[PDB]
Amino acid sequence: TERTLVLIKPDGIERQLIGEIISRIERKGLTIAALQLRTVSAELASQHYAEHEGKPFFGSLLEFITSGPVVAAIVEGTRAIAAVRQLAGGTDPVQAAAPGTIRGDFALETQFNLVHGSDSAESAQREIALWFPGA
Amino acid sequence: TERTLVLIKPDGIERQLIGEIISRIERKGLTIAALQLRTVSAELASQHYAEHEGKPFFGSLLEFITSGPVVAAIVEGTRAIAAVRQLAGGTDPVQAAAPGTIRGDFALETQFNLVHGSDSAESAQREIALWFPGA
Amino acid sequence: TERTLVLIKPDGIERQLIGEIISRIERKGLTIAALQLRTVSAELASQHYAEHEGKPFFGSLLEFITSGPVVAAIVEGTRAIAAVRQLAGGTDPVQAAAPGTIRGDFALETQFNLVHGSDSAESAQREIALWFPGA
Amino acid sequence: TERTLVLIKPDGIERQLIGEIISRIERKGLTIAALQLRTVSAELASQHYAEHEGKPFFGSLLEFITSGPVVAAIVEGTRAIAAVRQLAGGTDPVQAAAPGTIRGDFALETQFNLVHGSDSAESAQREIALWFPGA
Amino acid sequence: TERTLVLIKPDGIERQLIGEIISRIERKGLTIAALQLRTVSAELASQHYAEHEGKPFFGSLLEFITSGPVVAAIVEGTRAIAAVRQLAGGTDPVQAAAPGTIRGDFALETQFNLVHGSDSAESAQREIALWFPGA
Amino acid sequence: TERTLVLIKPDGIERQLIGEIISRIERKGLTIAALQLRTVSAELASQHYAEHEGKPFFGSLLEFITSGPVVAAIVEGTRAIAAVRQLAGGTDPVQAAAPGTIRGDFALETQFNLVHGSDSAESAQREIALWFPGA
Repeated sequence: TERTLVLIKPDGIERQLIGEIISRIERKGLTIAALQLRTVSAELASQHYAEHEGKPFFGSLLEFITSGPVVAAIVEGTRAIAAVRQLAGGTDPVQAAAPGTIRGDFALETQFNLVHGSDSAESAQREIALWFPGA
Repeated sequence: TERTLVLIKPDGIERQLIGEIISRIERKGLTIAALQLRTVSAELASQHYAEHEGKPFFGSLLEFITSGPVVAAIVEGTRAIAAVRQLAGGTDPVQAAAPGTIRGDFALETQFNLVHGSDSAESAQREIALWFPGA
Repeated sequence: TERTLVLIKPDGIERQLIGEIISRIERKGLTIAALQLRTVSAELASQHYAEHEGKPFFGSLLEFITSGPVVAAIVEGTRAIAAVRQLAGGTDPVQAAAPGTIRGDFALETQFNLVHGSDSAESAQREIALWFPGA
Repeated sequence: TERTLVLIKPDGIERQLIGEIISRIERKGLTIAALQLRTVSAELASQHYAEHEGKPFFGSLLEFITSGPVVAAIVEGTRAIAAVRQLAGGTDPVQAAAPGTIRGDFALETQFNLVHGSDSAESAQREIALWFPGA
Repeated sequence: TERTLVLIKPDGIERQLIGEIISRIERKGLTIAALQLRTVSAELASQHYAEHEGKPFFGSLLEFITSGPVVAAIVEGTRAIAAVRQLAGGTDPVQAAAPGTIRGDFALETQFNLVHGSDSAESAQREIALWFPGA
Repeated sequence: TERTLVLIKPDGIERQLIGEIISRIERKGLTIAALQLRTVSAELASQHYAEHEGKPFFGSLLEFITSGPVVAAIVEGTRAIAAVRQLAGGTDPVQAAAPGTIRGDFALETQFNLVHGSDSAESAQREIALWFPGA
């Protein structure tokens, strides 16, 4: 049983999709090991998006993730990392995400694609340690 | 922000899927700018299906779109044309439409595939013109 | 086979509950005989809310029903008038509407209780005539 | 605009109803101000259920609420206290809770009735301070 | 742990509500001990509706219950008899059944109220023995 | 108008997805011609899984389909065989099944992928005769 980090971004909260997103994870057979609504500091924001520090959008990216509260959660279970990714759908909600996925059913633009899931085992360890220090 | 035309065909109405189809459009983040239940003219049917006046089945086509009432609507929003197409699914409900789409979840045959969405920025204007002249 | 008038007020549209509300009517076994999204003129507002002409909130009632578009529909079927009322729930969404009804599941205040259904056969005949002249 | 405490008990978590319960609160128009999955210390459960300090069952009560993790949340909005109670339904899921409520749709016994909502303004203050010290 | 008999009448099957009705029983926490789609003989119909043999609507009752197939099931669990009744709702789908119940959400007339649940323990034993001999 | 066999395996029953799975078949436009909850004997299991007689997993594959009750059904309708397959999704619920399918939305491992549909016309005849002798 692996673990992955799931973030419900500000747009997901503003559109009242917290329960919907969690339900999909629960009915998939995965378990919620940690769940917390909280604000994000620039420090945490910077460290989460470290890999895009040079990129032009980095600026706006940090501004968004700090504009409102987010829901962070540790999802645990068999094939959890890949399962959450399958559930979420590709980055572009119209051209990459299939209908039936979170982004495919509810999103229109890449900027506001509601949720985040760790893209790999290596990535999951880093993200979980970062958001849930000591766990 | 674009606009597209959405038609809920007679089969969609007969199967009581009006609300279901609209809900999917609403939860996707798109807005309903125009909505109307109405009968279709033989005059209007031929103009909407003009690109088939030569083909064989043209007769049965006007017979079906006119056999009962339809719901016409103008869907508006970011990437609306492509989003509605994504939501509806491919023409063949079993071989082309993915599960999770309107056709994939509810239809069996191509003849009765419930809904219609403008295929492009070009036909959207044409179509929105015939069904909603002035808007 | 009676008929009743159903209005999805501006708050219902703003909250994207058009499909949800219609689905509930459809799954109840009733049929949508007429459906139209449209703006409300001050004249129509005044005639629809006639019985409240002399009341403190009459001016607010008119201003709300005119602040945005509404969806008007003619619902038809066995016990339609009483059925739509059952589906909608009492006026006060928290103290009168039971969970499971439209107001019970989605509303908080009486001012913004999303929908309207004719309260009687006499009232239905009057409202149908008023919103769908000739129908 | 009031605040109330909502607890999703161990049985609610074990049955994978976290998202379902939250969705109902969100669609009702209420907002989640605080959300956290956590274990309950017997020390905290004795203070939360301090009402039954003497009563017989009190022992097994702390054993159950302490047997697994719970989800605590601060629900905020107009008539929030009464709204959450309406949504949850009466204590006895079969004889008091109406269908359409959380207990009415998912529970069978009073012991395992899934959720908790503060019953009043004063009860809410006490509970929120207890579960979310300093807030 | 009691048992009760549940019948999904022909109208329930014709309207494609088999899964919906069963889902509600499952999510309530009850278990399906027996499930079978089958036709109803005039003999069995007479025995099932014995209570009404001297009435005017008796013939119509036998004719309807034998007009199509039905789904019979043995539902088992805590307070099963009362729970299934709660779930189904009163006999008159508009005046007695509350929204949120099977009849309240989907039915219009008493004649076609979709489902049946034994009204008591005495009745449960009789009906189960009748539909499921040797169970 | 073809026919196919559908099996809801023990894991599907244990997770209370009977109604959900059937609803998806019903809303797709297919009809349930036969439905039965029953236990499976080693004989039937061996006959059914005959294809994998000498494979390393054949042993446990018989132990599972025999560990609990299953729901067998004959689904009938246009393109029924391919439609049920589309609905169910690929064998691997995470890597092959698309979100929106039964396996995609609810399963994690191939061992416990909830349902079975005949993969071909030839296969359907054999399976139906086997599970529903004389029909």
